[PDB]
Amino acid sequence: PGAFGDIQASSLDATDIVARTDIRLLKPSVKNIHVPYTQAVSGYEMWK
Amino acid sequence: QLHYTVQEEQEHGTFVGNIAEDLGLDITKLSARGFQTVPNSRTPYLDLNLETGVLYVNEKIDREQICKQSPSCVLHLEVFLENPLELFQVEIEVLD
Amino acid sequence: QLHYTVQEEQEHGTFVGNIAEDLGLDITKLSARGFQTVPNSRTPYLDLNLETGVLYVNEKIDREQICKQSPSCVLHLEVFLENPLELFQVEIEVLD
Amino acid sequence: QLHYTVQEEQEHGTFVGNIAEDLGLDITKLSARGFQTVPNSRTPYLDLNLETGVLYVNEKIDREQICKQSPSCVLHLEVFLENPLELFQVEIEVLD
Amino acid sequence: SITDDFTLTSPYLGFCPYCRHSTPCFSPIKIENVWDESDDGSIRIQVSAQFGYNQAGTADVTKFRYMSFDHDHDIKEDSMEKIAISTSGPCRRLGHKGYFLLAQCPPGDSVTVSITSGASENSCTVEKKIRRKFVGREEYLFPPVHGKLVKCHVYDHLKETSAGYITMHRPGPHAYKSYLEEASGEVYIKPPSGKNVTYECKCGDYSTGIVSTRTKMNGCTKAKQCIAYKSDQTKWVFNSPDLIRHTDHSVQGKLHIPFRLTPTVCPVPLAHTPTVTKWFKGITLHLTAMRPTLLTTRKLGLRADATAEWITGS
Amino acid sequence: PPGDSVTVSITSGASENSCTVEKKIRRKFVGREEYLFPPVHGKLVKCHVYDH
Amino acid sequence: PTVCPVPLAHTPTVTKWFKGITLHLTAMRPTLLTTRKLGLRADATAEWITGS
Amino acid sequence: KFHTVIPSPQVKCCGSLECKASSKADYTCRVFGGVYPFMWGGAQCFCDS
Repeated sequence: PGAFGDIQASSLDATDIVARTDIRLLKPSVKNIHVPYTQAVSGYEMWK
Repeated sequence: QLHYTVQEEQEHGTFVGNIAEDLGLDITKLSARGFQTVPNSRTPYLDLNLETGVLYVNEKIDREQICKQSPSCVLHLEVFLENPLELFQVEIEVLD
Repeated sequence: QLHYTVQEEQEHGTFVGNIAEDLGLDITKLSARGFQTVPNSRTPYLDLNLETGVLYVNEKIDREQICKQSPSCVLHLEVFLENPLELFQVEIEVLD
Repeated sequence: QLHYTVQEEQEHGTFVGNIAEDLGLDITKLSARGFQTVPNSRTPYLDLNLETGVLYVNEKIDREQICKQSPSCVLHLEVFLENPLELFQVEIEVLD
Repeated sequence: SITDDFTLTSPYLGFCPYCRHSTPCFSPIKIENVWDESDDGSIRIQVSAQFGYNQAGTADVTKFRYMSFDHDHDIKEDSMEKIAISTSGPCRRLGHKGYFLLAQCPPGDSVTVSITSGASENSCTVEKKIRRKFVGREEYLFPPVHGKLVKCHVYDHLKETSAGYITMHRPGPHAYKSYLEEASGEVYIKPPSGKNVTYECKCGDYSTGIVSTRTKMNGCTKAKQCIAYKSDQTKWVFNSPDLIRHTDHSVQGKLHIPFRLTPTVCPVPLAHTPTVTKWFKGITLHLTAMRPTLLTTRKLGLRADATAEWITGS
Repeated sequence: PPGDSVTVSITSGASENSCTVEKKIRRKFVGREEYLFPPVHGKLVKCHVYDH
Repeated sequence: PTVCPVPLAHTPTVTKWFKGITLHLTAMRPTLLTTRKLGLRADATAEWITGS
Repeated sequence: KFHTVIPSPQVKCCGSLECKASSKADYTCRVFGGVYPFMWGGAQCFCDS
């Protein structure tokens, strides 16, 4: 995660995609309804 | 978050709702948790009752003045407690 | 750059002008140069004819709706070609 | 700073005030100090008289045009002198 | 398949972080995504309402439909003259269809969508970075009038273009507190006039049922022991993280994303020709540039020795 | 919002005026992280504000 | 006095070697980092961090 | 560049749930305790933990 090639596939319209983006889920604090998360930056943008 | 509706032409303290009852936090204990109104709140028209958690009506409601500034005729209000800290929201709407 | 005038109450494709004829770029060759309308253009009311370079009228013209947003009642449109690249401008006005 | 009032419907130069007399700076000397109007001033309606320090009225006063742009119907004007340098302010108001 | 019959879909309402004042609220114009991959500043916006269609689903280009802050939770409509967009100042509206909008905005740090005067006024703001971009090797504020022509990619203004699809599902349950009642240690159920409502309670064993008139739930004593909701909801919604799902969460249709990305041509400026001075094995370039510009050199032998520099001034 | 001056004016009507005064006004935050808006998932700390 | 909500950052990952650690950090706005040693000497640090 | 898709959560009033496994890209799942959640109409379950 965080570098070039964090998501990969053999073609743009394929069905088998692998990735590793370091996603973790947290516990809700305010009680309305939602799901919070945090994630790393995309390596594509960092390479550009 | 919370939603209650008030009728036109009230007479200084009929009834609105029961906050502590709907939120489950129980009576006889909130007198020490620090039950309070937030200073960034508190429309002039309503009043709290820190003991039995009910909502008053302070002065007679006037639709003309109340939503001449916020066209969707609504009213905002918040409360908070301590040990540990919380923050809740309530909205009231004026009918016709 | 270019200037044509359309009358009120048209009936889906009478006539407006002849772009390729006035611009001198000849027929029978523009079918391969890449004759196209620009995506940042194309009012809903008019349509192109990539073969003989004439201007349609798509749906009936309505002065009330058309220049309720641009008081000077006008309409904008562009075209471009390739090998080598060009860029032209056309304006249409609604009369009464 | 200074305050004079002008009546409606004046006829090209009746009278307004006496600036040098009220400010104490004396006659017979200001002709050399450099008595002047400031370029960032000078409404079209009034005129100065560099010799005897009195205020004219140039063209007939029109309340409709004059305070269609500054609702509080007032008029601004400044003067300055040299050796040593000074800067004074005057305001005029249109009555009814 | 991909469909276009909007008589089978409905709008919803979500949870906005920054409502009018500061507080979080429930809003009818929640902002889901923003996209700015174009080359002249345009952006695409997805919201929770449906623009360009009338109260029943048929199409006309002067109206929109939304969900209601009141009593009886139906769909309502109003005219498009009341929609505005802003980041630091007002923006221009370029197209609209379905859940989607297109606009052109100055630089800033936020994006806003608001319903101006009228019943049900609101807004919603979302954090987003928006700056200025240019194409080529020279900077400019405007595209000039004398220059060259290169290739660029922009957003199409038509609405029949496509770039993908989104999925639609069946709507879950939504419980209203108003349908419950309490009278001297007994609990009752109060439907709106002449519609079927479903109840569900536990004060002992489990219990369900559908009713149509005031009914007494025997065994329970408090109000916070049952719930109730109405039971004919054949209208599809979007897979949004602010809703509760049905027991059957399978896909029932697909819908288009308009405003495709196409290639076109763009004009760019040309700099000021430099003067050269010659000495023994070298040169000297006298340059002029009133905005940043680029310079690159390389050697034609076995070694390259590349350079690169952005230059300002003389 | 941020800026460098403060103004008070009587809008249309008889006796229109204003008055401006120099003053520095910037953005401030509480804690050990920067933000534009107060977010929706977080912690709760102590602060001091002006009563309405 | 009142209460205010504040954000929480992204948990870091650690790598271990002989007498040391390495922290891989992520921050899209400025954030703070502080360390000290538990012995007779403190050796305090402090830094505002941006990026990864 | 990637696009993070987050579906609509499911709740079970006073029973219990556990997670399956799927093939999608970077799948992640978690379960949480007693919550009592709220929407515009009010409270949404009938067992309060």
